[PDB]
Amino acid sequence: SRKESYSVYVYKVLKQVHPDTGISSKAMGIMNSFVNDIFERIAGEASRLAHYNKRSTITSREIQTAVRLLLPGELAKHAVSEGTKAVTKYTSS
Amino acid sequence: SRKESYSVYVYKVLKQVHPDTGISSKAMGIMNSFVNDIFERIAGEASRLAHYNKRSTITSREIQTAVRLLLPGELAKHAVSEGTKAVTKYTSS
Amino acid sequence: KVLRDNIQGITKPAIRRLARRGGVKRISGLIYEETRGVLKVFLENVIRDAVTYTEHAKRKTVTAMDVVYALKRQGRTLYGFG
Amino acid sequence: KVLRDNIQGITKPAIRRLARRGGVKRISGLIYEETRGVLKVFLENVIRDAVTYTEHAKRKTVTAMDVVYALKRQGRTLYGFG
Amino acid sequence: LNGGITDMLTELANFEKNVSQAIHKYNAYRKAASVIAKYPHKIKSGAEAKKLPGVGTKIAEKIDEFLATGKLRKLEKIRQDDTSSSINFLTRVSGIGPSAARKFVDEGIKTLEDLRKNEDKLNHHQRIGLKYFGDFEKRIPREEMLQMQDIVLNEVKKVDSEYIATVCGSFRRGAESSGDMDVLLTHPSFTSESQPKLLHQVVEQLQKVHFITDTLSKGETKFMGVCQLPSKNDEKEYPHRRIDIRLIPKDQYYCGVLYFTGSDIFNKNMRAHALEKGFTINEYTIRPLGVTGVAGEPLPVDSEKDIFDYIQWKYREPKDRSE
Amino acid sequence: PHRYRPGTVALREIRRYQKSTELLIRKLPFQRLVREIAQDFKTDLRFQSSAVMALQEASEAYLVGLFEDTNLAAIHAKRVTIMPKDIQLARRIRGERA
Amino acid sequence: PHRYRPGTVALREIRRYQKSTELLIRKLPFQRLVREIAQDFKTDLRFQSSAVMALQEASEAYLVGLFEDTNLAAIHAKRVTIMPKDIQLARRIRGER
Amino acid sequence: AKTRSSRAGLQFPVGRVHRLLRKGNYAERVGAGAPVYLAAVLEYLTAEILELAGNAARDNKKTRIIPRHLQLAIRNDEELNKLLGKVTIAQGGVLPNIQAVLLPKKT
Amino acid sequence: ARAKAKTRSSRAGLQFPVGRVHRLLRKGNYAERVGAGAPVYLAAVLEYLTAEILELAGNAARDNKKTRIIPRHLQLAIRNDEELNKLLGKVTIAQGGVLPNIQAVLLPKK
DNA sequence: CAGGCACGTGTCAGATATATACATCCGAT
DNA sequence: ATCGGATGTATATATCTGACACGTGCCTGGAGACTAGGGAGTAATCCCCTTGGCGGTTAAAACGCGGGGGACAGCGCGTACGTGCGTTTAAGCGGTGCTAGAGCTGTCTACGACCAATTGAGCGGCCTCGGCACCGGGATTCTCGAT
DNA sequence: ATCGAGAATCCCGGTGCCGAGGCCGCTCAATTGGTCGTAGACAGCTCTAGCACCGCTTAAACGCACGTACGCGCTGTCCCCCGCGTTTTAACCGCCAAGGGGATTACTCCCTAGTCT
Repeated sequence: SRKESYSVYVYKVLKQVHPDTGISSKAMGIMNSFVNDIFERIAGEASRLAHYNKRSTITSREIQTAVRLLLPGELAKHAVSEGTKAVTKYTSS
Repeated sequence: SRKESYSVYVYKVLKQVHPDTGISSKAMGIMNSFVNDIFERIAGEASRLAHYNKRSTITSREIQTAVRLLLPGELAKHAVSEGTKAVTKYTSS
Repeated sequence: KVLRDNIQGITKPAIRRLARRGGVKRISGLIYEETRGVLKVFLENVIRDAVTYTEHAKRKTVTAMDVVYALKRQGRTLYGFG
Repeated sequence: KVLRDNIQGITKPAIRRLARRGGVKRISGLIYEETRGVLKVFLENVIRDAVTYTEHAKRKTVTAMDVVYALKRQGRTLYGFG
Repeated sequence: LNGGITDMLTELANFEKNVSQAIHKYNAYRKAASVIAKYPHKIKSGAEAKKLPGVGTKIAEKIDEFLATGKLRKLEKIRQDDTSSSINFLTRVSGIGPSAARKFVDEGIKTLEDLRKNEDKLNHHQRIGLKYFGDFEKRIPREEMLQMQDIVLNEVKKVDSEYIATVCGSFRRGAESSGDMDVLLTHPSFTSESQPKLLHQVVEQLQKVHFITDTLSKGETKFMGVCQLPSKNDEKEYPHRRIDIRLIPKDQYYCGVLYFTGSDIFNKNMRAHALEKGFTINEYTIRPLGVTGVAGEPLPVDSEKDIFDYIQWKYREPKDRSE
Repeated sequence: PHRYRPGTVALREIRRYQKSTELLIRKLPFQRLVREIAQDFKTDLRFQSSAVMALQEASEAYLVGLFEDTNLAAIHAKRVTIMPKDIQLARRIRGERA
Repeated sequence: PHRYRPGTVALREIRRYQKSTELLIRKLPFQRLVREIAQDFKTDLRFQSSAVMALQEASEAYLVGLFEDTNLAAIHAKRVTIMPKDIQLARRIRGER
Repeated sequence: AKTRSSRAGLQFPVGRVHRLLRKGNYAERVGAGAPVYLAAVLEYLTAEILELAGNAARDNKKTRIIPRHLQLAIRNDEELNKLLGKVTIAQGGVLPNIQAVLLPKKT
Repeated sequence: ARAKAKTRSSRAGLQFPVGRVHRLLRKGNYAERVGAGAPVYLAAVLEYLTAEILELAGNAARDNKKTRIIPRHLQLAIRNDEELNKLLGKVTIAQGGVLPNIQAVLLPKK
C-alpha cells in the first residue's frame, strides 16, 4: 500500500524558516502527529459549528470561527490573518 | 416550531419503574439533556471506531464497543446484556 | 450606560455563603479579593467563547444555547438548559 | 508460566529516579507502595481500553496505534508513536 | 363516460411503477382508474369525483387540470422524456422490469433493436420475452382456447387418467378472450402430507407433441412456458401464447381453482363473506375462525360447492363470478 | 447577652447551605457584571435571561468546587482557615492557571 | 573519608535527570508487568514492542506529573519530604478520586 | 407489531434514533441493528437514573422527582458518579459532607 | 485545451497541500458538503502553526549547539512558549523530557 | 397517495408542595 | 439547669403537574415460490514478527550502617476573624411602555457534487558521507573540613 | 569564611558510525473542464421578548464593638532517610529456532435483492 504523511511539507517549511538545520525521524513523526491532531481538532469544531447552526456545509467562515475559538489569543489572531491572506490570494486566481 | 424531546418516553420509563411517583418539568429537561448527551457520546465513539477500522458503516458491534468503552464495569455489562437481548428479540421477529 | 465597576457587586456575604456551601468554617480576608479575581477570569473565559458562538451565527442576542455550548467546550457540561 | 507479582519489578531506585526528575529533594519510605498502586491502577485503566480496542477489529496483537487511541480517549494524546 | 379520463390516468402509475418504482402510488392510481372506469357518468368537476373518498386533492387536481386543458403538463413532459419513455417501452418486454430497463437505458440500450443486438446481456427468460414480444401482446380468441384446452386435456389424460386439469381464470368464467393461460393440475397421490416428477411428466408429454415451444421456468410445483397451436399445414402460424402450469395437492386443488377462477372483486367479496361468517379462505385451504381470531385446523375440501356451503353461500357458476 | 462560641454558628450555616439549592448570589449585580465583561468583546450586546441564569449556575458550581478543593488543601496543610495561597495551590494542581 | 552533606547528592542528579531524556525504568520488568496486567482481561495476547514503549512513555510522564504535584503539595504543607498523604491529596484534587 | 420499538419490546423510539444517526453525519451508512441496540442502552440508563432518583426522592416524604433528587442519586452512586463526574446540574445543590476535622470538640 | 496545471497550493502560495486537506475533509465525514475556501484556509493555519513551532524548535536546537532538531528541542520550544504550552497543555511528547525547574525552597539556604 | 396514528401543544381539576401557627427536644453558658 | 435553634403536628394556601381536546407531520401500507448474485466463513498458503530459550558480562539493585537534619509535639502570644446590633441601601416584585431583532417564508443564483480525461507530485527503493555519539585526558569549577 | 584537598563536570580533540538527505523510477491522486440539483443569501414580513423606567417594600449588606482562639514563631526530641561501601543478580546483548498470526486467494453458502402472477 502507501502511507501518506506530512514529511515533505514539514521539511519544506523547515527549510523556508531555518535554511541550515536538519530534523530527525522521531522529531518528524512528532511534527506529523501534531499536524494531524490540530487538523482533527479544527475539523471537528467546524463540523460541530455547522451542525449547531443547522447548516449543511463548512466554509471559510466556519473554519475561521473554529480557529478563533481553539487557538489562544495572538496565535489565533495571526492564524486568522494568515488564512485570510491566503484565501484572498487563492480567490484572486 | 415543533420541538424534539424525549418527554413521553422518559415518562413511560418512569411509570414502568415507579408507577406511584411523578416528575417535575425541570427534572424532565435535565433527563432530556442527559439522554441527548449520552446519545451524542455513544454515537461519536461509534463513528470514531468506524472511521478507525476503515469501515464504511455503523453496526451493532460499533455501538456495543462504544458502550463498553464509555460506561464503567457493571453499567457496561448490564447495558451490553440488555442491548444484546433487544437485538436478538428484534432479529428473531 | 457604560459599566464602570461591578466585580464589587459580588459582596463579601455572597462569597461567605458560597464558601459555607463549599464546607469551610473560617475565612481569611484576602479570600474575597482572590475569589473575585478568579470569578472574573472564569467569566471572561466563558463569555469570550459565548460571544464567538453568537457572532458566528450573525446574531446580536447571546442565547442560553451559546452559553451551554461554550461550557461544554471546556468540559464543564451543564444540564437543564438545552 | 502465568505471571505473578511483577509489580515488584518497579524497583525503589526507579521510583527514586522518577521522583528526582519530578523535582523532589528527599523521599519518605512508605511512598513506594502507594506509587506502585497508582501505577498499577493507571496501567490497568489504559490496557483495558487498549484490549477493548484490539478486539473490535478481530486481532490478537496490541498495536501501538491502539495504545495511542486508548491514551487519547482518557485525555493524554501521546505524540510520537503513530 | 370517462374514456379519455381513464386512459390518461393509465400510464401515470406505470411511470410510478417502472421508473419511480413506487408501488404505493401505482396501486392507488389503478384503484382510482378502476373506480372511474365503472362510474356511469361523464365527470364535470374534480370535486364531484372526490365523492369517492380517497380522492384526496392529488387525483382531483389532475382531473380538473385535464378537463380544463385537455392534458397534463407533467404527463406531457414525462411523455417526451427519452429516458422515461425508453424505460416504459422496455418494461413491456416480459422479464424486463424497473431495474432491468433502468440499467439498459443507463448503458444506452433503449429500443428493441439494441435489445436484439445485445443477446449476451440477456438471460433465458429475457431472450424468450424478446423473441415473442409481438405474440405475447396479442389477445387470444375463445375458440383457440377451446382447441388448446382440448389438446392439453388429451395429453394430460394420456400421461395418466387419474390426473385432473382445470383451466381457470376469465376463460373459465366465460370471457371471450384472455391474456394468458393458467392451468391447474393435481394428482391423488400428491396431497399436502404426501412425487416431484408428476409435473415433469406432463411438461415432457406436452413438449413431445410440440405444443409447448419454450420453457421459461420449471419447478416441482409450477411451470412457466410458451404454447402455440399447430397450423393445418397451409394457414398462417398461430401466435405464441403464454401458458402457466401449477401443481396443487388434492386437498388444496379446488381451493386453488376457486382462487384462480376469479374475479378479483368476486374473490374479495367471498373472503369478506367468509370472514363475517367466521371463516378464513385463502389460495390453499379454508379454516374456521375462533372467538379470539385464532385459526383452527383447515377443513376438508372436495368441491367448490363444499367451499360455498362452508360459508353458507349459494354455489355460483364461474360465469356469475364477475363480482 | 446570649453569645455562641465561634464555630457553632458556622456549622449551623454549613448544613443549611448544603441542604438547600438557592443560588446564593444576587441576580442583578451578577447580570451587571456579566454585561460589563461582555461589552469588552462586542459592544451593544443583549442577553437572554436564561443565558444569564445558566452563567450564574455555572459560576456558582465552579466556585463551590474550587472552595471544596481549597478546604481540602487547607486541612492538608494542618489548618482550618483557608488562605489565598490555598486557592493558588488548588488551581495550580487542577491545571487551570498553568 | 570525604562525605557530601545530605541533600547535595539529591539536587545533583536532579539536574541530571531533568537535563536527560532516557527512560529511567528497565524494559523487561515493565514488559512483564504489562503482560501480567493484560492477561487478566484476555488470555494469550500479543504485544508489539512499540505498544510497550508507548505505554512506558505515557505512564512515566504521568508519574512525573504526579510527583511534581506531590512535591508542590509538600512544599505548600511547610515540608520538604513528600509523603503518601500528599499523593492522596494531589490525586483527589486532580479528580482521579 | 407495527412500530419498530414494539418489535424490540422497548419504550424508546427506534425510528427517531435511526433518523438522528442518519442526519448526524456519523457514518454514511447505518446498520439496522445499531438503533435498536442504542435505544436499549439509553432505556437501561434512563431506567437506572429514574429508579435511583425515586429511591432518593421517596425518602424525604416527597413523591415527585426534583433536580435535587437527581443530583443526590447521581452523586451517591459510584458508577454513575464516574460516568458524570464532569457534569453540573442546575438547582442540584451539594452533597451534605463536613470533614471530620471541621467537626467541633468532643466535650 | 487542458491548460498547464498549477496546484491549488501553489495558487494560494502555500507549502502545505490544500488538495490533500480537501480530500481528508471530504472523506472524514465531517459535513455533507465542503466549501472551496475552507481547505485553503485550514492549510494556511496549519502552515503558520508548523512554521512557528519549527522556528522555536530551530532556535532551541541552535542554542543547544546542534544542527539537527530532536524531540528534546521540540519539548523545550513547546513548554518555554506561553501560548504554545496552553495550546498543548494536555499533550505528552515522546522522548521529550522535563524543563529544568527546581523549587526555591529546596535550594540550599546556607 | 390515502389513511392511521403517536406526539406537540393547549387547558383546567386537583394531589402534592410550601408556608404558617403552636408544643417538645437538643448543643452552648 | 436555661434557652435559642432543630423536631413534630395540624392547617391553610397555592401551584405546578396529570388527565382530556384538538391538530399535524411521521409512518408504514399482499403473498410463495423461482432466479441471480454477494459478503464472508472457512480451506489453504506466505512471510515474518514476536515468542521462547540459552549463555556470557556487568551496570544496577539489595543490603548494612553511621550519622544529622528534618518531621513533629508542646508553649506562648497577639492580632485577625467570629458573632451581635443599629442603620442604610440596594435587591426584588409589580406594573407600564417601546421597538430591536429572532424566527419564518418566498425567490432565485452562484456554488459544490459528480463524472471523463490528463499528468505531475509524492512514495518506495537504494546509496553515502557527515553531524553526532562515544571515549580519553586536561582544565575548570563546586563542595566541605579548619585555620 | 577562604585554602586547599577531593570530587564532579565542561571542553578540546580524536575516531567511527548509521541514518538524513538526495536521486531515480515510477503509480495514482490532484487538476481541468464541463453539467446539474440545490443551500442558502437576500429581501420582506410578523410579533416576542429584552430593555428602560418608576413606585413601593423589606431583607440583605455594612460599619462598628468586642471577645477569643488559632496561625505562627520558637524550642526541644528523636528518628529515619541519605551518602557511602560491599555483595548479589537479573537486565541486556549476542545468537539460534519456531510458530502462529496478519495479509493474500478461493470455493461456496446462506443471505439478500429481483421478479412475477
